[PDB]
Amino acid sequence: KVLKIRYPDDGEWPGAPIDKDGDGNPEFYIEINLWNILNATGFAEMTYNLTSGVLHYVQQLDNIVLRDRSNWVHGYPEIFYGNKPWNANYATDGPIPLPSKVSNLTDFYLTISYKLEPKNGLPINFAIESWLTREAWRTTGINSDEQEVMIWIYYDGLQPAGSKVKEIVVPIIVNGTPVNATFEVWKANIGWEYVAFRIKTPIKEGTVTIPYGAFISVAANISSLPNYTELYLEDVEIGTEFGTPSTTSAHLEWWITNITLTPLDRPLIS
Ligand SMILES: [Ca+2]
Ligand SMILES: [Ca+2]
Repeated sequence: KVLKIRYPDDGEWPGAPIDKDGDGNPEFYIEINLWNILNATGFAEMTYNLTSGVLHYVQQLDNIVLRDRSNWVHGYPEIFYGNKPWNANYATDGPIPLPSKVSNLTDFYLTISYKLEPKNGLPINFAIESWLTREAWRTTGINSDEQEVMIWIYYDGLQPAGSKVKEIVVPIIVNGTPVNATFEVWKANIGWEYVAFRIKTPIKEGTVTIPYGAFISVAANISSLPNYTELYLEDVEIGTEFGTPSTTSAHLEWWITNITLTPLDRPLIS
């Protein structure tokens, strides 16, 4: 048994739950999410092997035209845990109770094993993203007084939105080795507040572990938003943004072979 979703054959917005114990509460949810592609030729397909646990993405898209060039990237094919606030999809069968208020959450490690193969110079990142919203069970998008936080652990040729704030150093684990890694902190106004942490030494494949609160505490600390502790950390999404307006061909393959969220006995926001 292999779960398969495919653009364009399954429609504009292919996606599916991953629900191992068939309890109607998925452990994860996957989406091809070509959200700024207006038209393209070719296909993108994601499969999830229900026995090996391997998620594999193959994308061969050409003649790409974007919905809105100012939104810059083409899409973000991804797997996520929690409530994704832009639609009715969710996955909450896991150890971290997302969505919950930031002020109520425990810290946790996020560990991902993956391997990226962008082709032909394609601008891409591998980025973890969370939305922070005033409503826990939002399904209709994001307002100007809410936040998006991204953590980029790989990039080539893509830059985050907005402007550079500072650099921080965060203890992470890369392929089993503790490393004090430097991230650039970027902050933008793009319809809501955006904060991205772009690592300075990108990791194209392997197993990387981050302490999630190191990043959410900085995003809180630098926010312009009012009543930040009212916000719900909705989800943790993991995927690859790819393309810029210079890109008309985007061929990419990747694999994610494990995602683990590990609770810690300390608050999320330090
Ligand atoms: Ca389930
Ligand atoms: Ca949702």
